[PDB]
This record gives sequence, structure tokens and C-alpha cells, in this order.
Amino acid sequence: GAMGSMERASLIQKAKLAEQAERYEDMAAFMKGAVEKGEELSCEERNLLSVAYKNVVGGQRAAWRVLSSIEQKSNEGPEVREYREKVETELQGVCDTVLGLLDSHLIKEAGDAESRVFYLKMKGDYYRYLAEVATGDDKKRIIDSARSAYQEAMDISKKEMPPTNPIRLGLALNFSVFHYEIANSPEEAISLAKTTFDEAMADLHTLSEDSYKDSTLIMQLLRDNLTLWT
Amino acid sequence: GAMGSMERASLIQKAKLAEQAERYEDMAAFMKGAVEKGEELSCEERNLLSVAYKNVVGGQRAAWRVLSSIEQKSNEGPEVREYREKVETELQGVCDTVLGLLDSHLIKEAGDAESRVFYLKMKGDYYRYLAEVATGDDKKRIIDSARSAYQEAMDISKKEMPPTNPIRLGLALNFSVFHYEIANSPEEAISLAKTTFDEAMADLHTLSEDSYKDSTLIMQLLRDNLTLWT
Amino acid sequence: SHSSPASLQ
Amino acid sequence: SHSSPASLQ
Ligand SMILES: Cc1cccc(C)c1N(C(=O)CN)C(C)C
Ligand SMILES: Cc1cccc(C)c1N(C(=O)CN)C(C)C
Ligand SMILES: [Cl-]
Ligand SMILES: [Cl-]
Ligand SMILES: [Mg+2]
Ligand SMILES: [Mg+2]
Ligand SMILES: [Mg+2]
Ligand SMILES: [Mg+2]
Ligand SMILES: [Mg+2]
Ligand SMILES: [Mg+2]
Repeated sequence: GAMGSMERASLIQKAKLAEQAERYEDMAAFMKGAVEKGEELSCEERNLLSVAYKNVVGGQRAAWRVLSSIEQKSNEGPEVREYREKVETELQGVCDTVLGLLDSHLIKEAGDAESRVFYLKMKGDYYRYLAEVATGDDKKRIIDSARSAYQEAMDISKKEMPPTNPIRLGLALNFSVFHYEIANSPEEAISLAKTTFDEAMADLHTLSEDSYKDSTLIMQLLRDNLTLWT
Repeated sequence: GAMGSMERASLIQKAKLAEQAERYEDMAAFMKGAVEKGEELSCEERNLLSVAYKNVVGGQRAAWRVLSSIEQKSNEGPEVREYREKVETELQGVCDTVLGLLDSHLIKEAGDAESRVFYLKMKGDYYRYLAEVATGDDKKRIIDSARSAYQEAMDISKKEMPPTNPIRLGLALNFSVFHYEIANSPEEAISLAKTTFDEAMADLHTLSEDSYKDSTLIMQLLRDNLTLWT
Repeated sequence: SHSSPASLQ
Repeated sequence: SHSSPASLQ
């Protein structure tokens, strides 16, 4: 890769600079380069990787939704479909890149609960983003790949992490969104969000003020969804 | 170019879609492709070209300023300078691309005042963006290229356009910013903004409600600058 | 629906 | 300083 000649520490430093500059494509390329050095990532480095690609794919998802909406209205020349396909293909390429990094070899080297659950959640997330645009022969298989990754992450997180752990909470949040938006399972989504919220509420008393702030931030997202969904 | 196989009308249609999707790099590539078909641009098409590249270079300018500020603090390893240089080089490449389109052959084919002043203003603008990052042997020559383009545009606009014309107003606004921020001529900047504002105010009575809205929007920017500058 | 922030402690 | 919008009538 084009980052093969740059020091790992320099790539991490430049990822942080790119974040400050809101240059998320650069940030993602720097963190991809850091991953490809082959060493495991620290907690801070995993978060940089996630921030970078979440922002890149988030712009593509927003664009895809705009174009898909225009396309569906046009069906109530080929240019709208063509351009939606272009954005869709670029989005799929970003998801494939992230999934490739997780498979080669972040997940298999991740032994601690925090890293392994973080990466398996990411795997669920990027299969979920693929699922949002999928439409034939493979939508079902993409959905089940997302489900499988989320489920393995859930199983580990419930055995190894406290109910207020922000990674565990963000995982449960995203799996509940998977149920509601992708898998046509709104009741599963609501049940998961409710149980997750209530079990976290009962564990808040164990936390410092700073940990309590981290946990309650994600709990509020669970509550916001329950308010939208019920 | 990669757009050589796409119809002109399709490129314009996709530029408009890209704008709706806030995909400004795509928008710029589509409009570059449209320009390279060799036909003159309509008023709406000139605005699409400008919107696309202004948004692209605007992101690069914001990033460059973030990184330059970090770099200057660090001077109160090479990574900050390297990454600032990377963004700077990409910015310069975008400016060179726009200037190349204007020179080959938008300006020379632009005979009407509205098109010719629009393009000469753009030429001043993208030399001004080059000037913002320039620092040696060529900063002076870049500044004088910006000045020369703005001056030719001003001369045409004063002879051929009413004082409330939005192109004339936006030109005067940007030339005043050139004076204040680039050429170290705050008094020239203030004088130009004042005279431009007052001459437009005296011509508003000739305008329809919709034209009056267009003109007064840019007049308020002149006033905002005068408030900042005095 | 709201999904998780990217950065998680 | 404020500069011009890109789109001008
Ligand atoms: C602890 C908590 C978690 C999720 C949402 C909220 C608003 C809270 N709070 C409650 O008291 C909820 N009963 C605090 C922040 C006031
Ligand atoms: C016409 C105009 C141009 C530039 C700024 C402003 C606020 C205005 N107005 C004035 O009356 C200025 N005396 C209107 C809009 C109320
Ligand atoms: Cl396309
Ligand atoms: Cl760099
Ligand atoms: Mg090394
Ligand atoms: Mg497709
Ligand atoms: Mg029910
Ligand atoms: Mg043709
Ligand atoms: Mg340089
Ligand atoms: Mg004075």
C-alpha cells in the first residue's frame, strides 16, 4: 500500500491530525496503513480506526439515501440509477476494505474482551451497511453475516463485560438497530434496547463520575430509539 | 479524461444530483467533464462549476488552516509539516485545475459581460487561494496574477453591468477581501466595500423584489466585512 | 434510528 | 472576512 513506507507511529500521529482537520478519507487511509503494519491496535487506535471509517461510510450512506429517494420518485434516462450505483459501489468498497482488515488479521489476534467485542461489533456494523443497499441473491446472506458477528460479540460481552461498559452498550444499541431496520424484527429491537438500558441503569452505582458520563451517553441513545419505536 | 465518454447533458444532470447529495468532489469532476466538451457554459452551468470547486477547495482551505495553526504552534518530528504539505499540494492541484479550465478555453470564448466577468472573478479567486498558501519566490507573482484578473473583471463590470448586479457585487466583495487579507491593503479594501455598497444601495429602486433579494444578500456581506474591518 | 458513536471507551 | 457565494445570478 501507499502507506507501506511510513512509520506506524507517524501514521497514527497523522490520523489524529486528519481528525482535527476533518479529513476523514485521509484519516482512514492512515489507519489502514497502521493496521497493515501487523501489530495489534491499542484501545485509542481502535477508536481512531472506527472514527475514520464511520465518517467515510457515513457520508456515502447519506449520499446513497438522497440518490435512492430521487430514484424511487423517478419510478412513481439512466443517470439517476447510474450515479446511485456509483456511490453504492464506492460504499461497498469501503465496507469490503474494513471487513478485510478485520479478517486479516485484527479479529483473530484479538484475545481480550474489549478488543474482540469492538472488532466483532465493527464486523456486524459494516455488514449492516452492506445490507442497507443489498437487494438480490445475497441480501439474506449479508444480513446473516451481520447477525452472526453481532451475536458472537453479544455472547462475549455478556460473559466478560459489565452491563455499563460503553463497548457493550454501543454493541447492544447497534444490534437493536439491526433488528429494527434490517431484520424486520422491531419487537426484538425494542426488547433488546429495554433490557440493555435497565441492566445498565442498575450498574451505574458502581461507576466513577467519568465512567457514568460515558455510559449514560449511550443509554440515552437507547432511550431515544425506544421513544422513536414505541 | 474519465468523463470523455459521458454525454454533456448527463454530466450536467449528475452534477446537480451530486450537489443534492453533497458530493462536491463528484460534482467538480462532472462539471470539469462538461467544460471539456468544449461548448460554452450557460449561466446555470457556470454556477454549478463554481459551487462544485468552491466547496472542494473550501474543505481543503479549512484543513490547511487547522494544520498550519498546529504547525506554527509546534514552532513556538516532520509529520505536521509533511501532512500540511500534502493538503497544500492537493489544494494547489485543485486551483491549477480550475485555472487550466479558465485558460483552456472558458475565458477566451466568453464574450458577454456576465460570463467574462464571472470567469475573470473565478481566476482572481483561485489565484487568491494559491496566494493564501504561497511563501517564496512566487508569492508576489501569484498575488499580482490575482490582482490582474480581478482588475480586468472590475473594469468590465463597471462599464457593462449595473451596480446591483450580483456578479459585479460578488466580484467587488472578493476583490476587497483580496485587498484586506492578501495584499496588505486594508484601506483599499474598506474603500472598495463602501463605494460598492453605496452605489448598489442607490440602484436598488430599479429592481424587482426577487432581484432586490439577490443584491441585498451580497450587500449584507459587504456590510459584515466593513463591521469586522472598522 | 440512532446508532453508536464510533469512539467507545 | 466573508467572501462571495459561489452561485451568482
Ligand atoms: C442515568 C441516566 C441514564 C440515561 C438517561 C438519563 C437521563 C439518566 N438520568 C436519569 O436520572 C434517568 N432516570 C440522569 C442522567 C439524570
Ligand atoms: C437594502 C439593504 C441592503 C443591505 C443591508 C440591509 C439590511 C438592507 N436594508 C436596509 O434597509 C439598509 N438600510 C433592508 C434589507 C431593510
Ligand atoms: Cl455515474
Ligand atoms: Cl503526509
Ligand atoms: Mg518501523
Ligand atoms: Mg449495485
Ligand atoms: Mg408487540
Ligand atoms: Mg454528445
Ligand atoms: Mg508547499
Ligand atoms: Mg485610515
